[PDB]
Amino acid sequence: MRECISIHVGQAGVQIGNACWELYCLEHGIQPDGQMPSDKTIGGGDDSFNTFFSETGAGKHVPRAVFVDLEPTVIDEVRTGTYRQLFHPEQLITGKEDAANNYARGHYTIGKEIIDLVLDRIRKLADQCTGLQGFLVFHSFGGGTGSGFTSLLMERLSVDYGKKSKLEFSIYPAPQVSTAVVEPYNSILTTHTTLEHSDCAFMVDNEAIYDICRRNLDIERPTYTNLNRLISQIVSSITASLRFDGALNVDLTEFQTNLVPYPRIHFPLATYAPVISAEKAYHEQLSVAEITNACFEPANQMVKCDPRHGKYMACCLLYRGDVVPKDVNAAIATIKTKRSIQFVDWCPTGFKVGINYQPPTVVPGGDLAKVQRAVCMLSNTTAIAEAWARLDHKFDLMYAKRAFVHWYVGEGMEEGEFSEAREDMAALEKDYEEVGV
Amino acid sequence: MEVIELNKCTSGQSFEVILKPPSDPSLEEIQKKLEAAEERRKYQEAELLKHLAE
Amino acid sequence: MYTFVVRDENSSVYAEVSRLLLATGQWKRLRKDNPRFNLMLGERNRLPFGRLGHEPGLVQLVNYYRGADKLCRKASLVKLIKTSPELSESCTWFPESYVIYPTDEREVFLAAYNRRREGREGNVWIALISSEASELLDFIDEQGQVHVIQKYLEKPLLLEPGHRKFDIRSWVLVDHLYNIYLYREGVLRTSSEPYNSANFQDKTCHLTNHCIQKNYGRYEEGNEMFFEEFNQYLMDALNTTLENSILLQIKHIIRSCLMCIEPAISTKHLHYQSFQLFGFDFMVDEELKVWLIEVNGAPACAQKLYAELCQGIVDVAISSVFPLATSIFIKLHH
Amino acid sequence: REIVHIQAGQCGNQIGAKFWEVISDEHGIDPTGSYHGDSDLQLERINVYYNEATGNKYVPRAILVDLEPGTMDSVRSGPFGQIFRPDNFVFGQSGAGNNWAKGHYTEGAELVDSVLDVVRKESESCDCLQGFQLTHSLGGGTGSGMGTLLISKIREEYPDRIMNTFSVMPSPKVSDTVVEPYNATLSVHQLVENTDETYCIDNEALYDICFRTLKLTTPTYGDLNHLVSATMSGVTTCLRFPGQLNADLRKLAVNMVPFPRLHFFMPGFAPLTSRGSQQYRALTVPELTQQMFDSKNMMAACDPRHGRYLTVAAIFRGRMSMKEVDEQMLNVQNKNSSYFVEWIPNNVKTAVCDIPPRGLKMSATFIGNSTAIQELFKRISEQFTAMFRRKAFLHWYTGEGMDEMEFTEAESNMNDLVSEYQQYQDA
Ligand SMILES: Nc1nc2c(ncn2[C@@H]2O[C@H](COP(=O)(O)OP(=O)(O)OP(=O)(O)O)[C@@H](O)[C@H]2O)c(=O)[nH]1
Ligand SMILES: Nc1ncnc2c1ncn2[C@@H]1O[C@H](COP(=O)(O)OP(=O)(O)CP(=O)(O)O)[C@@H](O)[C@H]1O
Ligand SMILES: COc1cc([C@@H]2c3cc4c(cc3[C@@H](O)[C@H]3COC(=O)[C@H]23)OCO4)cc(OC)c1O
Ligand SMILES: Nc1nc2c(ncn2[C@@H]2O[C@H](COP(=O)(O)OP(=O)(O)O)[C@@H](O)[C@H]2O)c(=O)[nH]1
Ligand SMILES: [Ca+2]
Ligand SMILES: [Mg+2]
Ligand SMILES: [Mg+2]
Repeated sequence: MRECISIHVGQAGVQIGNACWELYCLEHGIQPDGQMPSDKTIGGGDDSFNTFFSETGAGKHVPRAVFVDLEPTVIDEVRTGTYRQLFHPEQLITGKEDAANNYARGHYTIGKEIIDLVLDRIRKLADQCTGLQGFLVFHSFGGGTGSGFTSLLMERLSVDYGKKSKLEFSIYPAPQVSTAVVEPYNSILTTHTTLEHSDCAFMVDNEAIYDICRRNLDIERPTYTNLNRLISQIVSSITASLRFDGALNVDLTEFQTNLVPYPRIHFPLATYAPVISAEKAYHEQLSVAEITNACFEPANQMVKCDPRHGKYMACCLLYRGDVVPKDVNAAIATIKTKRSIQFVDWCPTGFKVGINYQPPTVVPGGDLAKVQRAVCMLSNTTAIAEAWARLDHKFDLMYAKRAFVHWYVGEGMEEGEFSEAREDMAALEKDYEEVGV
Repeated sequence: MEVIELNKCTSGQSFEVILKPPSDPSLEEIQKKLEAAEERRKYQEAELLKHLAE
Repeated sequence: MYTFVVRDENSSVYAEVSRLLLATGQWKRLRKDNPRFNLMLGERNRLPFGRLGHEPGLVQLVNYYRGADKLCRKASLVKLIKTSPELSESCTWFPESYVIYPTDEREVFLAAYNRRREGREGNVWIALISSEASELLDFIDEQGQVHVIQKYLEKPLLLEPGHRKFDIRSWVLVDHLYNIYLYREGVLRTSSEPYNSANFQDKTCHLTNHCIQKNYGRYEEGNEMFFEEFNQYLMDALNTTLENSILLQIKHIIRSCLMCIEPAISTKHLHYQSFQLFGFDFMVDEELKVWLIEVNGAPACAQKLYAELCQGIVDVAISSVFPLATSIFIKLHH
Repeated sequence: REIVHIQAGQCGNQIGAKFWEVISDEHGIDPTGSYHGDSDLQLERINVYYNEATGNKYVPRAILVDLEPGTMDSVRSGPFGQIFRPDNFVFGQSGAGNNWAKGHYTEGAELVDSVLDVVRKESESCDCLQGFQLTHSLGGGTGSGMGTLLISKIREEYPDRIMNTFSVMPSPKVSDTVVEPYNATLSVHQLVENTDETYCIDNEALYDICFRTLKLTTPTYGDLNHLVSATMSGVTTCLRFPGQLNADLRKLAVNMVPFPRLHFFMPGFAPLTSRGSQQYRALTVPELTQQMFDSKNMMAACDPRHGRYLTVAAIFRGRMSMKEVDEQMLNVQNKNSSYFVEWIPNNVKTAVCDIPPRGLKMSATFIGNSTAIQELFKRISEQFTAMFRRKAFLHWYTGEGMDEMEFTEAESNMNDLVSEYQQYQDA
């Protein structure tokens, strides 16, 4: 058994972390006080769920996770939340003042006065690991903390944990739920600095999650709660292989192996189905073929784009519930003859499939209905680059006039880093082009 | 068509299906970047307090 | 009050469309780089489809289908027909063609060139037009770009009086629901100089482009015969109609080509929607058998038909999505 | 994140006292300083403006300043006069006689250190001071002269704290003296340099609204302040209450100010109402949106169609369909996209608060960084030049040690500020 440490940075990271670890507890039958009855190895053990939970002699199961935010507001609700007993104080780090939606303020200014503390609190978890795999880092692109401090952290982890992998769960900015006009700056800036320090990053466009919550859950105005409880289901699907018995994606290295042939291009597109409303009176349960066919519908993707006009480098299907290989292969065969699925010439056209007979757990009183079978497709398609194009365009519009640049320069950053980051993004868009067309 | 690497267990099972075959900076440098930016902040604040002194 | 933008100034068709829209007093034109638009009359190259459908509170529409270049490029059209079971190699309305790269399927082309020579039948091809394979391969490598070799229809239908060659242009509109609308008015781009069977060097009676011809304007105005006259000629000279002898095949080829690529370009469940005007070029042999020549993704219209067609586009492609405060199209059902 | 309030001069103290009167009611605080509300939404972020004492007494973190005791005595005998910490009353006796030089160089310099001692005392109590907000006029002597002096000295001692200001602009329509253009031009020169955020509260606008819209035949300073306290309550809403987004004075500056000097905002409000006269009909969301963007609702006498919006922040107060708010706000931008700069994507952000202001079921406050604001400064510049070309009334200033060159510099910098706003109107 090898351990995984989850790091939640900024508001988005923390609040999503709350959604995930809440869901994790329900899936593993762990109670808010950290007690797990089904665990007969009291005080320890090397089970699959121990990848995410360490154990105390008192029989408490605590998340191998750290929460960090340059503002105490959000994490303070974790300290007093329902799962307050779950974490211990040393896991919840808070600053005095936030990065004010400023990458440079979160990275250079305030980042410098707390980075050593965080790494120390992280080192305290790593010391409790027998064989640390790596880290799962949850954050946002738009936030000053989520963008600024994350990149700095990712840089140091590559120094202190050179042999360890590092996966990302990043929130791509969307105007429907924006918190700043300069989020495009923070997004480009953090991507550039983090790119070489990330092995596999799962982007989630809030725009995509927002419309899914409106279209399928009939929520007129999705709250962060509505967005997070849905994202947590996706994260759960991706991390289930690390928390349960299986042979597919059993460790972090296998993510890069199965989804990331080219290092820089490490942004797999996620597609989840089905999303059904809890207060939907009458629902006809969907079949393996129906849910699998929905994995190729752009309306179900974590990022809105068109895989048809791109090329696949890899593709994983992660089922949960009543599913058997026979029905899966039958579904794939049908879909292949109906949809456009082009793989790059230097990759085999196929699908790595993972099934967990336990259907997807739902938060009691949540917005999601229980289903008999669900699926999450992780496809590394060059079509995701449309998101970079969108973002880089918004970046170019503002930077041409050097708007808002003075706020960053005032924090000790150089105006050159803007162009340096944008150039790296220009190279990234090209790498996607060469592979895609 | 071709199903391979079938691995079954109690929790579930996994496999692979093929339809068609194919055809870092150091700690020194980091501390240097953070301190360099801190100097620029100090210089800016000094110019301000010098301007305010006038 | 809807809004739109223009990013293709050279578009004679949509220059008229933008004019008609403003004339309704319910459409407001914006600058090129204004993202807050309902409609986009995009450019021909590097159209940013990636930035469409990401504006909250805006239903966005564009006058182009992403991936439709696979049908509107000669090298792509051949590949599309040969690799698509729906069309297949056995399809009878497309001339025998091959893709050739300069120094690919060159070896395959010569295998068929032998049957024509070792059969003593018609063996003339086109990229220039020649009966010698060596003269053609030497021409492609001397140009630079990728060219397509295609069987030349040595026995074309010839208009009388004149003994003239011609090609038919059909304007098709595909809306956001992928309804295929054939414009009832087509046009014959005719040659004024009589077709010469022996001398292929003279490319003025072999090629029927409106630019090359411009005996221009001897028989009809501007080397353009419309359907009413051509229909009358067929009745008088061949005892048949345009509908029967030709138009059925045209409606079949058009319906076939677009149904083929529908799953690859359809914007049914997308975040943005697409429509597009196409220009199909057809060729008719002496046995009244229609052949597909090529498809134009950015077609121009005939002067007489601009007013009616452009108005038509607004009605079924634009106003259908953005309604305001008998039909000139033939719906090819499927 | 505590905010330290300062109010200087006659105008500054009268709008400042009215401000605390209004929001105290919104937070359920009585003149005694005791809480008597019904919602916990009132106390969740009340620390931003109020200090807490034993027995759960809430004291404004405000500092009252003036060079004459006249106006401050009226405050202390006013409705919520007793709520203010009596030690925060710092005043002189000589006044400033509507002279910028007196407030900035001679009379005010003699009192400024006393004020900064109170500022320091409050600041040291703050868990994490985010900045200061100042209320004052620019046409007078104290609030205009000494106010800008305080700002300069506050920046010196707290250079990494935000400086916000509610600056009342002078107008001949509502004039005390003829030297108001001088005092204003001198003050704007300071505000361009030493503030991150300035709400331009133009008296010309406040008069036109009372006269034209509210049909008040002869408006008073009381009528003008009903509009000010309504605007001040509105813009500070997302600072005082918890919500989807929670605002602070720094995040405010970052997203509203694309360039450091261009930080002069146009406040707006809807529905426009006069004192006493209650309205029975609540406005529909489409009406709140249309009105708040209308020039007739702007607190700065500027035609927004004569310029382009760099950034916009809107706050809707009351119980309403936040979906409908979203649609209407998006409808405005989509209908009039020409008046929003294209080189700042998504420069309009909206927020909603459940608690409405007193006397209204729902309202909408507007904050716009428009290039049309140049019309305001160009107006002051013309009135300035008309006298300065003859050196009229300049002896009041030169008698206090000032030189003509200092006027020429202030004039030049404001004309620059105008041209800068003009630069991005044609981008
Ligand atoms: N899906 C989702 N997105 C969120 C959530 N919270 C914030 N965001 C997004 O995060 C982006 C801004 O980053 P934040 O996380 O809010 O800011 P931060 O990381 O705390 O950094 P600071 O500026 O220092 O506060 C916005 O675009 C939001 O849409 C959340 O709970 N769920
Ligand atoms: N394989 C063939 N057999 C007989 N004629 C052919 C032919 N290929 C091309 N042509 C003749 O080709 C002339 C010019 O080529 P084509 O029509 O494809 O124009 P481009 O100029 O090639 C397309 P367009 O001008 O419509 O944009 C055709 O209009 C017709 O005169
Ligand atoms: C107390 O005053 C307020 C301040 C803010 C600002 C603000 C202003 C913008 C913008 C984004 C943001 C965003 O980054 C906010 C986060 O928190 C803030 O302070 C910020 O785009 C153009 O104009 C917003 C308010 O409501 C909408 C408000 O009422
Ligand atoms: N809105 C408003 N403006 C005022 C008020 N009192 C004075 N003013 C304006 O401020 C200017 C006079 O400045 P004043 O405040 O009297 O100077 P000070 O007291 O010495 O700082 C004039 O242009 C007035 O229009 C007031 O109560 N409300
Ligand atoms: Ca155990
Ligand atoms: Mg934050
Ligand atoms: Mg006065």
